[PDB]
Amino acid sequence: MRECISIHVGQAGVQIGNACWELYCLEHGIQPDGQMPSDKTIGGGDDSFNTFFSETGAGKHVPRAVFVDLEPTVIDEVRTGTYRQLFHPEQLITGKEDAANNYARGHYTIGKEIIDLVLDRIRKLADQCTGLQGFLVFHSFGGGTGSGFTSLLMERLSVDYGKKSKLEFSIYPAPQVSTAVVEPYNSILTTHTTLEHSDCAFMVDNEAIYDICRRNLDIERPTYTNLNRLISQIVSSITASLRFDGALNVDLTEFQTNLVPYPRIHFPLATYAPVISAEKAYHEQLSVAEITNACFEPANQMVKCDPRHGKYMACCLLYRGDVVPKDVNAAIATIKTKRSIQFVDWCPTGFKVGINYQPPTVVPGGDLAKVQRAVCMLSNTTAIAEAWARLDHKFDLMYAKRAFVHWYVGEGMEEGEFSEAREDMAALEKDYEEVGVDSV
Amino acid sequence: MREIVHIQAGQCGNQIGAKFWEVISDEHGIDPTGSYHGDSDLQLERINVYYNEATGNKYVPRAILVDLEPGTMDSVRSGPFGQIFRPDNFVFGQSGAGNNWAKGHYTEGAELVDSVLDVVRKESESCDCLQGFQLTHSLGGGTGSGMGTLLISKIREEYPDRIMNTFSVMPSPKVSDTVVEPYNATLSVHQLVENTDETYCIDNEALYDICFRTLKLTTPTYGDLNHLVSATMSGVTTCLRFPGQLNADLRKLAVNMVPFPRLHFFMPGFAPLLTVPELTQQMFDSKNMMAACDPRHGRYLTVAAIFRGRMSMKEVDEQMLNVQNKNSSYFVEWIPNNVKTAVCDIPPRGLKMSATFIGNSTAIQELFKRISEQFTAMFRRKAFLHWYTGEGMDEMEFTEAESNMNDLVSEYQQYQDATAD
Amino acid sequence: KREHEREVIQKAIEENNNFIKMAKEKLAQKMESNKENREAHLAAMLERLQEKDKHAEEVRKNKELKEEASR
Ligand SMILES: Nc1nc2c(ncn2[C@@H]2O[C@H](COP(=O)(O)OP(=O)(O)OP(=O)(O)O)[C@@H](O)[C@H]2O)c(=O)[nH]1
Ligand SMILES: *[C@]12O[C@@]3(C)CC[C@H](OC(=O)[C@@H]1[C@H]1[C@@H]4[C@H]5[C@H](O)[C@@H](C)[C@H](O)[C@@H]5C=C(C)[C@@H]4C[C@H]13)[C@H]2C
Ligand SMILES: Nc1nc2c(ncn2[C@@H]2O[C@H](COP(=O)(O)OP(=O)(O)O)[C@@H](O)[C@H]2O)c(=O)[nH]1
Ligand SMILES: [Ca+2]
Ligand SMILES: [Mg+2]
Ligand SMILES: [Mg+2]
Repeated sequence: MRECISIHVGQAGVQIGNACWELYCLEHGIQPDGQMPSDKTIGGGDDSFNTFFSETGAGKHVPRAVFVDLEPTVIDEVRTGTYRQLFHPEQLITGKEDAANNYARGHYTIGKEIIDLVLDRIRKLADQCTGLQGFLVFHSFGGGTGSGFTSLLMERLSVDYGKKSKLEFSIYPAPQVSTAVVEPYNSILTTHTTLEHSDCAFMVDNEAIYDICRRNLDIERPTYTNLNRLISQIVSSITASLRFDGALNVDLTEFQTNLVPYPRIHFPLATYAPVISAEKAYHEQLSVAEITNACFEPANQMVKCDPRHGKYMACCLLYRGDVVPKDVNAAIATIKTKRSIQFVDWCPTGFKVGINYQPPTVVPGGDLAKVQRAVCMLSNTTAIAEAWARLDHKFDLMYAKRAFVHWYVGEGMEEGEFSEAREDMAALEKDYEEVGVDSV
Repeated sequence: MREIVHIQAGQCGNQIGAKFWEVISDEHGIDPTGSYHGDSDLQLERINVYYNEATGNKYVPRAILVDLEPGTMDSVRSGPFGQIFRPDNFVFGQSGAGNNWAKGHYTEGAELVDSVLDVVRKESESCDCLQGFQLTHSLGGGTGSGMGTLLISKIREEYPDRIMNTFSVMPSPKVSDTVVEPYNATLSVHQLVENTDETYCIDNEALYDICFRTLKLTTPTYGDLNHLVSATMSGVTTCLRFPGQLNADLRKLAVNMVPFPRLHFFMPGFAPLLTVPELTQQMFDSKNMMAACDPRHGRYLTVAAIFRGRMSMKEVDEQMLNVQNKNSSYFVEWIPNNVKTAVCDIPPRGLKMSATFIGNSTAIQELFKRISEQFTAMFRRKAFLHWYTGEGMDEMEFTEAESNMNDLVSEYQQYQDATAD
Repeated sequence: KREHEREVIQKAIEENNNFIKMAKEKLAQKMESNKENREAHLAAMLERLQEKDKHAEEVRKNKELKEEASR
């Protein structure tokens, strides 16, 4: 019951999936061969961690996950890597030719050749669920597969699973590690196409994560490995309510109730703390008050934007580790006085708190220090629209000259799809303005 | 594997092609007998891009050698890496092209093209996932220019959804005194604008000037010029041949470099000809360009930069930012983030560090304006036209070629002058 | 009240089914439009290439006449 299926699409989605599932295994005590000595019910059960892992009669704990990519080389590393025994071969799906950073090839030319097989593989995971809750979809905005194939898959999932909830973790592009000039095109195309098919999407700005690694972990030139280990801690914080249980645990769907006031306004801003190196953590124990204060430092946000210049429609605090309500309440009171969080006038101003007592975990050989307590803030702020505005501006500069558009038209797309997507983004930006205006 | 099929046509094409295979064979640890004798697994990671794997652990360049006379290929076969090429991939005629684009494209070349296609088909049919083709040739001769562009059109008919990439050697009076080179070059460019996805403009004018001015060679030889060409070709194919994130195959390269289908003529560059700041500054200096064009006479649509060797990635990132910021006027503002940078740990032979530059600059119009000026100077007096009409050509085809190349110049100027506001 | 309760749940069923139906139809129209557009572009490319081959025939037929007619 309450199973969740994860779908990792394209290089970014797959490599972030690698990091997440490795971290889940460490959190739950699951070995690389899938054995979990602590689980005394063999071949099944309804424990919290069973939302993310099925079980075989031989005691293997198998991620409820599909990895899909239109070329083989990234998923091939999963097939030969440390956690290869974790997955059945059928969960790792690859084509031979990728989308060449082209939404049109991911959604149409190449993607259409593998979509039926992917849905078939997803259906086999669903059929093993007694109460499937929904999907978690990991992908880049910028790649041809992450953009085009994800939108195709999300459309097909709406048809095949109705209004079953679909959540996204979406990698927003940054020039420091981007690989295509057309990533603004792919980003707008997929955001337009997926908007009505996604219930909630957590954008991760690669530049925000890059800056955090540089500034907080003293990493000179962060790699995807550096970025993905930090991303997995945020993902783990968000999903920990699904995988563990406890008295103070609050289900992600309960936060979602507060986070999504209108169907299109479904893009929470995540902020995570503490991100500190072993060298700095050695001296200092970071208290509940300290990590809570850090949640309101813009430098710790997963998306670059200024919430001080916007209005809040929700604020959720997801704590994990050595944390008790008394300290949270005190920390929040201090922040209410010294910070002037401004809410829109139509929603309550309380902060919604959950606590998972399971302590945070780190992967061996990483840069993050192991800490006794951590927190992920999820806020619904009008400021997140600033991320759309930066993308829309880059889209506009190129599209005015129709630069690179022939690559999409050559694959069967029409200019009408670009303007339709951009108009949808203009309406979304307008939506975020409207919800921030005071009532009558 | 994403295989590339290599074709080299004519004297220049086979000469440049042979050196290319010598250089990258050395880089991948392949010896003249086809056996691997390297030290790093990175050398074999993507070896299938350019080599077939035969029994006995033999690596055979996926390469086809075309020419209408036997001479050049005979010396290739007895060259350094002659025995490495597949004997059956040599396709040569006898009549020769006589430096006549019409003979290469319409007559002698047309009688041989079917034989070449048979070899292309056999190489492509055993490809796991064919990327496309790369052609080496000159534009000033007869076989490489005329038959080379014919091969492109015929291949495109059978592989219309594959990338076509050429290394095209532009003629200069400083290297060859053959008078009808501007005719052959203009007729060839007429084809390249329509039927290739990306063309590296290897300009003998720039190669001579580099050797004479910079390297101080009073009398540069084709060997000297080809040293520059092979080092450049190695550089611009590094991202295709080694594991990496950026421009790792022909199609992603084109998607990053070609904002409008006709503007696909690249200005390559190489440094050095040493610190990371100096390497980047050199890389953007006109003296280091393999096309005789000054980038400060135009604006960059897109740029690819490849650094090779052990160096600070942080410093490369800072210096590439610094160069763009201080030269912002020369990068079109309506293509954000149009300069992409890749780093390869493996340096080229004989250097601790190197940089290779691929620019899509509107200043490439200077190259075409030079060819056009020489073309019209001969065409205004209908000089030497009988060599071409004698093959069946009508002078209207010359007018259309001239016109199409003039339109290309106007097109590069349109986007040079375009503004964001 | 019972009849209203029935109308609420059948309204929810109707809306979900119309959402599924509309997504299915839009996707079919998109995939067929794209398929037709790409096929047309490939056809135009080959037709131009075929025009070149026709022109090649006229060229060789022009040399044939020049040579035999004059000699
Ligand atoms: N955070 C993070 N970002 C990544 C990673 N890999 C790629 N990206 C980003 O994703 C975007 C490129 O998309 P990819 O996921 O690599 O492309 P793809 O989905 O495989 O699509 P195609 O390769 O075009 O078929 C760029 O913005 C990259 O910076 C990763 O491992 N972690
Ligand atoms: C090649 O080109 C030159 C321009 C420099 C860059 C690269 O490194 C080289 O080693 C090589 C050089 C060659 C000269 C050698 O230094 C020397 C033995 C002799 O003068 C060689 C002759 C040349 C034409 C090359 C000039 C250097 C290479 C791409
Ligand atoms: N850089 C360089 N240019 C060459 C070489 N061989 C020929 N060329 C140039 O190619 C043009 C002549 O074309 P060529 O290849 O000889 O005619 P083809 O054999 O009929 O294709 C002239 O502009 C020459 O300068 C070479 O090895 N290197
Ligand atoms: Ca169990
Ligand atoms: Mg990919
Ligand atoms: Mg010659």
